[PDB]
Amino acid sequence: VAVVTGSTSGIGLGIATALAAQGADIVLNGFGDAAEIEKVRAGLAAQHGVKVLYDGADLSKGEAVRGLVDNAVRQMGRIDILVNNAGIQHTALIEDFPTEKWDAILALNLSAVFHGTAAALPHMKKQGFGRIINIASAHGLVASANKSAYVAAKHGVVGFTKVTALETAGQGITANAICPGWVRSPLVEKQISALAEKNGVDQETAARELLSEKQPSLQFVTPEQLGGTAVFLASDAAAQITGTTVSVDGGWTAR
Amino acid sequence: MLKGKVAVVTGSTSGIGLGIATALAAQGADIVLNGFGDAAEIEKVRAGLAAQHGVKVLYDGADLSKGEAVRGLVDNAVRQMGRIDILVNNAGIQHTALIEDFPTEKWDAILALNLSAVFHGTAAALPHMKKQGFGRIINIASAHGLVASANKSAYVAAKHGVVGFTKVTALETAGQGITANAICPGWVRSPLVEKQISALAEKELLSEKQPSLQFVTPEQLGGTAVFLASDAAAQITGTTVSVDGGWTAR
Amino acid sequence: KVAVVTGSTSGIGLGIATALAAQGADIVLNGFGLAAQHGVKVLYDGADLSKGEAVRGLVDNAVRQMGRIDILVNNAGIQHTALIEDFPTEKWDAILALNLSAVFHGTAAALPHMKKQGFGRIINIASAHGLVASANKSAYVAAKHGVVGFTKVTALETAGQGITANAICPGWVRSARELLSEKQPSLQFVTPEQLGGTAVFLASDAAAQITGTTVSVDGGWTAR
Amino acid sequence: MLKGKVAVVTGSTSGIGLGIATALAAQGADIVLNGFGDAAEIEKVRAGLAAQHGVKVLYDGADLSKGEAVRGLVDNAVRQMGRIDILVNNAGIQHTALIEDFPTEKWDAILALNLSAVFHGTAAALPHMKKQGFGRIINIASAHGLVASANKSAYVAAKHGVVGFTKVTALETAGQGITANAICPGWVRSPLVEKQISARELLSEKQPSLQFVTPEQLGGTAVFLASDAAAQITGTTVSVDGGWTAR
Ligand SMILES: NC(=O)c1ccc[n+]([C@@H]2O[C@H](COP(=O)([O-])OP(=O)(O)OC[C@H]3O[C@@H](n4cnc5c(N)ncnc54)[C@H](O)[C@@H]3O)[C@@H](O)[C@H]2O)c1
Ligand SMILES: NC(=O)c1ccc[n+]([C@@H]2O[C@H](COP(=O)([O-])OP(=O)(O)OC[C@H]3O[C@@H](n4cnc5c(N)ncnc54)[C@H](O)[C@@H]3O)[C@@H](O)[C@H]2O)c1
Ligand SMILES: NC(=O)c1ccc[n+]([C@@H]2O[C@H](COP(=O)([O-])OP(=O)(O)OC[C@H]3O[C@@H](n4cnc5c(N)ncnc54)[C@H](O)[C@@H]3O)[C@@H](O)[C@H]2O)c1
Ligand SMILES: [Mg+2]
Ligand SMILES: [Mg+2]
Repeated sequence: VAVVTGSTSGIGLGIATALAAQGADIVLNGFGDAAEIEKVRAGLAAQHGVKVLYDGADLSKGEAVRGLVDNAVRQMGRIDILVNNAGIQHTALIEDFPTEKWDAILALNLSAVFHGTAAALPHMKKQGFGRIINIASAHGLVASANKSAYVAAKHGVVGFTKVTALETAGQGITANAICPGWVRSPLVEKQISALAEKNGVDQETAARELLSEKQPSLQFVTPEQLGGTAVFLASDAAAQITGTTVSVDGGWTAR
Repeated sequence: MLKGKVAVVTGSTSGIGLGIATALAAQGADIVLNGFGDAAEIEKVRAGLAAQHGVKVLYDGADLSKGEAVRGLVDNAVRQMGRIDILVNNAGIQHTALIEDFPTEKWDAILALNLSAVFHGTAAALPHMKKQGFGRIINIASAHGLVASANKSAYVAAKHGVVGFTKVTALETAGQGITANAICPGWVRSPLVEKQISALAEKELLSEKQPSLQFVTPEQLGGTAVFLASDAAAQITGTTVSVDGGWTAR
Repeated sequence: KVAVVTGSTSGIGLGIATALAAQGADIVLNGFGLAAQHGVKVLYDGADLSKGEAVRGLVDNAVRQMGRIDILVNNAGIQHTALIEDFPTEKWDAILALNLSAVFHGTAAALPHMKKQGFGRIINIASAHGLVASANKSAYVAAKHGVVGFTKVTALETAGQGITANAICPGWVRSARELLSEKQPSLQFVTPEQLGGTAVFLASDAAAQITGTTVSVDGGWTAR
Repeated sequence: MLKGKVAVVTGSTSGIGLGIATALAAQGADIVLNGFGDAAEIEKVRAGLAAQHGVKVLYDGADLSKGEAVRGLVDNAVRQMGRIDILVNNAGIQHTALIEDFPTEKWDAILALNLSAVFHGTAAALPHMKKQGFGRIINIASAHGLVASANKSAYVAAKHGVVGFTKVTALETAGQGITANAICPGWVRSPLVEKQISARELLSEKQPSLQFVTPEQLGGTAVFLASDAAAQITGTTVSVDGGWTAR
């Protein structure tokens, strides 16, 4: 049983899918269109021989996050994997950064990770097994201007991830944080557009520029690729891979 | 020297912050103190530094857990001192427990002061520093902003958050005469640590984290802050300066 | 696929050689049964990598005997403990010769073909000592940090050409529990198998965009 | 200040090294310069620093590409100046080229100077510093000791090794009144970079501040590291890169 937050879109959907395909029962979560979401839940459950549940908890609130985990154990019988992926973005200079936006990014991008982890650990320890996979970002290791809340939160996730690993040292549980580079999800398309209109160029020229500025390989990372990474971390080969970061950024953090 | 400059140091009524405010005052910087404790002892410290170093020293008891109070502290510093060259975001609290036993109220509190206050203070200071063409933002993080320790999930997450926030601050101000850096201390024997010293007694703990087996002093951190505030550090920005007796090398 | 695991005669290199076998890759052993147990062309080249010529050779020696080169695993390396002042200049150059220079030679001989093919997976076996240090191991830690940095440059030089380069930084393996207690929080050694799977994973097409980085398999070593 | 202390600065006949030796001299420390160049030009610099700062200044043209010469520089320093409090391993060289087009000659050269010299120089100084109860090894690494660039494999490789070596040096000396740290600078407009400028937009790619780092600033940094306020700063890197590594 694997619970993946914000798994109704982009990266989360990729990791949810890739885990289903490994025989794990999935608990979807996130927003968007209800009809399309049910179509995703049913599809995955019938495309792979596994139980797929949907819990639309709003992770911007601790209780709701812990609630998602307790109810996930109550309806699935157990929780093996917790992929804390749900996240949002907002760009502006520090002095123009709305407090409300700062609060929202910290509550979802960082605090949800704490609440989910805190509710999951008790079940994982008692069962002698556990896999906590936090979706941080290259921005959990380096920074970019105008993304203070995001960079702070992502760095927070990396830090919290390490603590989780140390508290669970050898108990059959491991906590890690994938740190993706650009992934052309809706979260990045909004920026591509912003860049496209900023320099009066077309949607595809801005995409290439935004990509070359940070990504050496000049190629976007994929949810499927990220799913493959999440699956590996879930594997037995990664039994001793804990409290670390795994960068899938095509050279972003190398230079 | 820092004559003619104004430094605001949060949580400077004691510990690390007091050593930093003192070191800066000894360089001729005007100072704005902040923090809690005994009001009489705070006034003695405030008047004492002003007299000993011949600088102007004000006190502002803003409760840093409140965003608007943090921004108010910076703005009133500018209104009363005339400018703000150095912002030292040092105030912070701790709490130990397993992630599962970690009180939510404790999580929110650590984050609000240890991380959010750095944001609020920095946001308030930036506009003034950009206009001034000069600026030095010094965030007191910790070795825990680079590595972790069990039972300190909130603290480590916040500290790491500060490190990241510092890098973003540096990038948004790069080339404008402003730098942003995070000093990351190792063990420093102050009230925040003597409390953990006594705790372990009911059950020389440097061997664990600090390879040199020596404590870092408020004075040494004050000297590091004075260095980052100097002109030789004009191109030192968006980075961490570890003062941890080897903590992070191994 | 064709993978050249150096120092794969024993320990970690063996584990990596083994795992790449199970995935259907033609192993090109090295160092000082599997061909049948896995159904692959397993060769042996005892070329001593402590010589840039031997290394640059061991590579091309596979481009002709295997006809192809897809995966290069620079694993071979030695260790010597001694204070910096008491550290033999002989050993220093030895540790740097193999542990670091061999990677640059092997990599220098591999890239030309990988770029031609349009596919490559350079996997260097560094160490936690490529990110952190320990007293009395100045040559190892230095070389390892060196590998780490070299790995990053190899990645930037091959970014977007279908070739990646990463560094696995293993923690305590087995080639006592008080030794673990001090560096490994999990208190459980890392196995060549796990390293094999990791190397396997890094070779996966899922790690296509994973380049110029390090994968710490240390049971928590670097986390604290 | 640094009155009574002796500081050896490798490759200090010009550029960064000279700026560091000059800042240390200004604090009152006796200086041992090292490097190549014109005999009269070097003497002018040597005699000038000594006269201007009121300290003793020796010049040793030892070739640091040789392990014994490097160790000889240090012993000669202790022989002439009577002690060694500060060692700044700064001499270095550069060569750009693809890993495949990279001359093995250049690879081993860059490694012996940029990396082995730090080792040799440090081994020679430690016995003296441990006996003294005080020491400061200041290695001049680079932003490339933490991150990398294309076509500088040997350079990046060497710098990272220095960074790692610095950490071991610190652990092996922890608590003995000795610290070892590595300054990692970004672009400094000197010959090492002027040869690449030919081969305000060169900064634009790596240095956010769009301003070069100066030898004076690196010297001020070496001075801070040698001060007592830095007694507990050891085994770490100090980046002076205008934001290079922040992003
Ligand atoms: N796209 C990138 O370039 C990229 C790469 C590095 C890391 N990241 C991280 O990847 C993760 C996934 O983002 P993505 O790029 O797939 O974006 P996305 O918008 O496509 O997906 C975000 C998901 O979060 C869910 N979500 C938002 N608010 C929520 C709330 N309050 N409660 C519950 N669910 C909520 C959404 O419904 C959605 O399914 C985020 O944590 C993001 O910061 C993004
Ligand atoms: N003590 C150590 O060993 C150590 C290790 C490295 C990093 N740190 C960091 O150093 C900083 C200083 O801590 P310290 O060790 O001097 O502890 P301390 O408790 O002695 O000092 C904390 C200061 O914060 C002020 N403060 C607390 N809450 C406040 C609020 N809401 N509003 C305004 N002021 C408030 C206090 O009045 C006090 O002056 C903290 O950010 C801490 O996390 C400390
Ligand atoms: N300038 C930069 O942009 C930059 C970037 C960060 C790091 N670095 C590092 O700074 C240090 C100094 O570089 P610089 O820019 O001042 O260059 P430089 O060439 O101006 O100075 C190098 C000095 O080293 C001496 N030297 C060269 N080979 C020697 C040998 N074999 N033995 C003894 N001395 C020798 C020279 O005589 C010269 O005085 C190097 O270690 C370099 O890697 C420089
Ligand atoms: Mg460590
Ligand atoms: Mg970088």
